[PDB]
Amino acid sequence: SGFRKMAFPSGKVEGCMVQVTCGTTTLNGLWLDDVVYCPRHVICTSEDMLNPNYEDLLIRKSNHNFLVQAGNVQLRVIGHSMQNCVLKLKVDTANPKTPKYKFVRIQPGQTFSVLACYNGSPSGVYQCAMRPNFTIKGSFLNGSCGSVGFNIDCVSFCYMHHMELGVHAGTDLEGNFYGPFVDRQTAQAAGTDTTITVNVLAWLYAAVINGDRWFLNTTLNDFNLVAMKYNYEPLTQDHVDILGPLSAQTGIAVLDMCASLKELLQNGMNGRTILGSALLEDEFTPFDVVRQCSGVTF
Amino acid sequence: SGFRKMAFPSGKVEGCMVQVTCGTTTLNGLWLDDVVYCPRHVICTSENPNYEDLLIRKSNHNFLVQAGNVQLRVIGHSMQNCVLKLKVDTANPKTPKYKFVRIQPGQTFSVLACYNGSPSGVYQCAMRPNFTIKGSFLNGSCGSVGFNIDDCVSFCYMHHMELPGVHAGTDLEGNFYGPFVDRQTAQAAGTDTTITVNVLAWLYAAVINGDRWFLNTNDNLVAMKYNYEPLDHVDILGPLSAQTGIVMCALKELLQNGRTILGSALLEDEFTPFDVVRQCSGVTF
Ligand SMILES: *C(=O)c1ncc(Br)cc1OCc1cc(Br)ccc1Cl
Ligand SMILES: *C(=O)c1ncc(Br)cc1OCc1cc(Br)ccc1Cl
Repeated sequence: SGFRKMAFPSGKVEGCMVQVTCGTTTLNGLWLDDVVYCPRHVICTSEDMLNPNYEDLLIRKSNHNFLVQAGNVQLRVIGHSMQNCVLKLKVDTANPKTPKYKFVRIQPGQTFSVLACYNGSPSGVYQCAMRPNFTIKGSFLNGSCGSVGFNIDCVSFCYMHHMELGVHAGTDLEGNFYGPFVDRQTAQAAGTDTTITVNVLAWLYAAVINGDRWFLNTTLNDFNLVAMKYNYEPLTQDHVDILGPLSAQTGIAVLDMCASLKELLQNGMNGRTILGSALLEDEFTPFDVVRQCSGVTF
Repeated sequence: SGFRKMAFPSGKVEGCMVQVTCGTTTLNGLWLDDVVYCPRHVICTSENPNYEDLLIRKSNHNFLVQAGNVQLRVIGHSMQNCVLKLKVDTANPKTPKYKFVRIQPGQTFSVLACYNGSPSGVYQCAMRPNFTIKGSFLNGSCGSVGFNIDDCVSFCYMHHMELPGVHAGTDLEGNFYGPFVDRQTAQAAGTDTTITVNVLAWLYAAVINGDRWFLNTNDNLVAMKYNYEPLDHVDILGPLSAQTGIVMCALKELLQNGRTILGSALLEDEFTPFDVVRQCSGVTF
């Protein structure tokens, strides 16, 4: 019973979070095996961030300029290299707490948990979606850079935080930004954002599963005309296929739930609520809904 | 910036979760030092328990405790209120510094939702004024715990039962929160009001993050009509008043008139003043 925005348990990620200092600049880094990953802007001074020349700033750095602490212990750095927008510090000890892990680039509309960190120490954990425009609506203060996002006994790291634009932007663990962003203190346009349609649909399924059925009353090509109108992502057959399991478990056909949603979009909610929300929620994937509704564990 | 319902990091609790089996009943237990804690209804079959009689028919070896692959050896069992305490022959080497704490209504904690001794997820809950919680709890989640962290984990909640709707449980001494008992009967939770001091803390969080529009001066008279907990609550809200230069209750206009605040089309009451400050200033653990 109940339905909650639920983060993954964070223990395996917590044992990977270290502090990285370079100059006055300090942020979080991710220690897996003998490599520490962090945003390359750890090397920028106050004046550098407006237009940093990362190649030329890194040239002025030596291994011993990088202070890496994993708790009270200090790691010694035996090599440094830049891969796109992430710095990779080789250190002489492999992390004993390294989990089984992969590095993944998620697709827009996919969700992950963020372990917000400061000075290499965890502060909290929360579930996020990658917006269609490759920003994320998170909770990130000064110093949170290098906090990571992930999905789970194997941790798939998908996101490292790099900058607050009120929305947030960063990279995969190969240092490639999500979206058009660059790592410089400039104004940068995020796209026109849209609602993640397949996720709203999944969340309506969760609603029906938990007893909220008041909204239950089209064609794919026709629903998409409505979706386009309300700045919703178009629905593809791939999305319909991924909604399969929930359609079977609940016994409502996906194009039927789509007619329900069209009505919600064209008519609003009349001050009613769905799963305790007065807006349509789009930060649950069809996997998340299934995960939670069936209690899968890690 | 930004503002999210944030759960505490769960690692220190994950190392404490175990599977407890009695008969053909399995749920979650909490292994700290040489003691495993779980709901005493682990000893109940499917067929109004007399727990003392049921426990009397149970011996130490009828309780199977697993920590991952390791199986612990029970060497003692007492019942304190509604918790079973199984003394095991092994202290948990992953026991964190910890306290047992009984929270007050309107306070918040993190739930590490678990099935068969294994972590499913973590989320932030508020103890509702009527001593239920609105969580996400399936059959099997019993024994999952609620907690706050300060290197010290304060356990405040053990899950005992899904009501028709919401959730109920105990403190780690086995005393239920609220008027509930560990029996499968219809049990009423009283009317549940809104946590006024929490909604105010959330409005400060909103102002800190730039949501300004809702700013427009006993007159509690309105709170009573809209079923809000009566507004000492000012003293707790002090530091937010000092940070923003704003005690705001004139929320009155919100209640009577009804756009979004911090991305919600509802007034939110599951952030305590402490939560807002922790989050808006980067408290770590
Ligand atoms: C970002 O989270 C962050 N935290 C701490 C510190 Br010392 C710096 C930092 O980044 C600042 C930043 C990065 C970028 Br790519 C663009 C603008 C800014 Cl202000
Ligand atoms: C509750 O979360 C739970 N999970 C798994 C199992 Br095997 C049993 C269980 O409790 C069932 C229960 C407890 C109570 Br105090 C009242 C009614 C019910 Cl159904």
